Amino acid sequence: TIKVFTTVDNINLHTQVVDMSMTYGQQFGPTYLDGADVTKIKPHNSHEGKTFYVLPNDDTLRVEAFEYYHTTDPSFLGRYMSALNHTKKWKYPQVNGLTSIKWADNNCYLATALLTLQQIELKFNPPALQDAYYRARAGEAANFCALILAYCNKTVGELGDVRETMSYLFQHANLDSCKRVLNVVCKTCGQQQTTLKGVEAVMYMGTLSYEQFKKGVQIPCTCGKQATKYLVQQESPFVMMSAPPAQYELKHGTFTCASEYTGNYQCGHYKHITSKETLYCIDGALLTKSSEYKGPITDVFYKENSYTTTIK
Ligand SMILES: COCn1cc(-c2cc(-c3cnn(C(F)F)c3)cc([C@@H](C)NC(=O)c3cc(OCCN(C)C)ccc3C)c2)cn1
Ligand SMILES: [Cl-]
Ligand SMILES: [Cl-]
Ligand SMILES: [Cl-]
Ligand SMILES: [Cl-]
Ligand SMILES: [Zn+2]
Ligand SMILES: [Zn+2]
Ligand SMILES: [Zn+2]
Ligand SMILES: [Zn+2]
Ligand SMILES: [Zn+2]
Repeated sequence: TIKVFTTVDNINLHTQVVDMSMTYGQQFGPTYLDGADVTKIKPHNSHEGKTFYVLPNDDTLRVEAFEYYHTTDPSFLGRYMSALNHTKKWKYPQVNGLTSIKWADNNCYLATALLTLQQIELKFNPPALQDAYYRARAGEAANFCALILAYCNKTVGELGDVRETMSYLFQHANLDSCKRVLNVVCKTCGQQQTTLKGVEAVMYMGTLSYEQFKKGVQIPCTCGKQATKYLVQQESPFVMMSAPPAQYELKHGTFTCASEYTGNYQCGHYKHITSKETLYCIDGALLTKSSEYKGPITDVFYKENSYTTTIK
């Protein structure tokens, strides 16, 4: 008989006694240790006082699991530990003061998302996400990347889209204060004003230029004719302008960071462009400096606080 620790959040810990003759699965159910599944493994002398992750089997563990991860999905813990076993072996080099990822298992889109998150203001609602967010900013980004995969229902090696990944993450962050007021003007129907909140207030698909969104874009109307949609007010710490990959010029100082995508749809590669004192390009562990940039951009991130249009 050996005393061990079981947990669902590595915060609230529970002291259980274990027996050598029975595997961990017979006594606790699905059980993990640093990514390894010890469900089929019998306890060893080394497995003493160590902390084990277990699937929630009682109400205390079920409540603690939601308090930390904000999900009751029974597959979350398994999909999380399955990704963690990969992300712990990845390399996270410091590139231009930012934490990146050495390329492995098509993680280009994860590295681009991780680099973007270090440059925009965001507060995650699940304590698991926020804690790993902080640890990732310090350099230990293995747990954070595994959580991103779990929350996005993506597996290691699967090909991912940065805009879709950011969208999933935004829905797990506090964006209630974020407001976007738009106005569409039709020559026949008239003018109509709509107010967006939360994730819809920080993302737009159609154009890469925040300026063009302020000038107005052509959107078809209910009557069938092309109308003009322009930004009236914007109260958010940032905005994300997305468009299908097209050739675009990035000017130093006019944007925070951007996503470059080359290759065929769903099978291609992602690079990260950020606007420090000069334009930097981060391709995983690689770094190149240039004063100008023209290439296939699909996401552009801009800083914002409060904006009210001057058009009437
Ligand atoms: C030779 O071809 C070149 N080509 C490339 C493109 C192109 C067009 C768009 C786009 C998005 N929106 N639009 C719009 F039409 F709406 C279009 C987006 C991309 C890039 C960013 N993302 C992916 O390619 C991608 C998508 C993924 O999942 C999508 C499925 N979702 C679960 C729904 C998963 C992984 C990756 C890498 C590329 C078009 N032509
Ligand atoms: Cl929730
Ligand atoms: Cl949430
Ligand atoms: Cl900006
Ligand atoms: Cl398409
Ligand atoms: Zn939540
Ligand atoms: Zn691996
Ligand atoms: Zn791997
Ligand atoms: Zn109309
Ligand atoms: Zn790649």
